[PDB]
Amino acid sequence: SMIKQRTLKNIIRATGVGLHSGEKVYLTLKPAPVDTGIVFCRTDLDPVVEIPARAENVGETTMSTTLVKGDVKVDTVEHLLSAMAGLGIDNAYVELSASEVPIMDGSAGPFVFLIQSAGLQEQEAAKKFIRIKREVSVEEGDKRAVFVPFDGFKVSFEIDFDHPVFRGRTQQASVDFSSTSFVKEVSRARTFGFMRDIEYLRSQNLALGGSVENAIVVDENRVLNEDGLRYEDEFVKHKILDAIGDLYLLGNSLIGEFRGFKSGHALNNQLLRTLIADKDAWEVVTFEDARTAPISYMRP
Ligand SMILES: C[C@@H](O)[C@H](NC(=O)c1ccc(C#Cc2ccc(CN3CCOCC3)cc2)cc1)C(=O)NO
Ligand SMILES: [Ca+2]
Ligand SMILES: [Cl-]
Ligand SMILES: [Zn+2]
Repeated sequence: SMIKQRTLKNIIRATGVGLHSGEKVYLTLKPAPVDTGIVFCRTDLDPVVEIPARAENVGETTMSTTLVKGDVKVDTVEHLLSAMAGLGIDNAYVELSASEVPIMDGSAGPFVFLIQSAGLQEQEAAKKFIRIKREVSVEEGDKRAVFVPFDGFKVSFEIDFDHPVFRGRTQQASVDFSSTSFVKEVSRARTFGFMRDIEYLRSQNLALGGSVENAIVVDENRVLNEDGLRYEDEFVKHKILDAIGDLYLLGNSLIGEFRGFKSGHALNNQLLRTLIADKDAWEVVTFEDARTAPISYMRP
């Protein structure tokens, strides 16, 4: 059988708060037709504003990835999109009653569980992949983000925090999803912030919804969360989760390899824009036989 596009098999509902705005928000995920892509919808507005989750609609990348259309924004899309990418969802409507996606527990875990509880639905159209044909690299300062050709999907990231909790730890990780499960090894990795910054962030209307229930809080010499970490390398694994979500703004699953060095949402988006512009470096492919494809997906 061909690798088919996927949507949701049932409507999903969740309530939460935006990490940065602190606003209560109702999230509804709905099935969508073939070739829709992932589309965010601000249903608190009338008429609604619908914003496709595509690189061309990224309008801001400070702290989190933000989609913009007209005067309207949808903040912090990366963790939800990481779950969508991790589960291979092509088409979905994402309804929000406020401007920011709920942070949940700070990871993609709750979204992944809500989606897999609803189930996925294959659709009668070939799933389209973007295959990297040539290396594409962007840099700014000491930050770097690269796409290289690779027969599969692989993401590597390196952080370099000048901080006592990070020095001497695993600050580089590589995940090849032919041998590593997105669900078990990436999806549960939570976002993190530094205690030293919280008052300043709040003074800028940032991290207003943050709590130890949705973020790892790193103090000057210790992790504050009394219940501990989920992974010894949870920090760099969360950066990989972020990269997977930002990369899904291409609108299709990737066949290739990503390597990031201190690359945040801004440089991730610049990599996507450079790749899209360099049309010699990529192609759209489909698979008439899932058995011969370089990527495989779980049953729906
Ligand atoms: C990883 C990045 O790349 C990015 N995350 C961020 O920028 C980011 C994340 C989280 C936060 C936060 C927070 C916060 C936590 C708790 C409290 C209240 N507590 C009261 C009791 O004592 C302790 C404090 C207040 C605020 C701030 C910033 C990302 O994940 N992007 O996707
Ligand atoms: Ca921002
Ligand atoms: Cl950046
Ligand atoms: Zn994140």
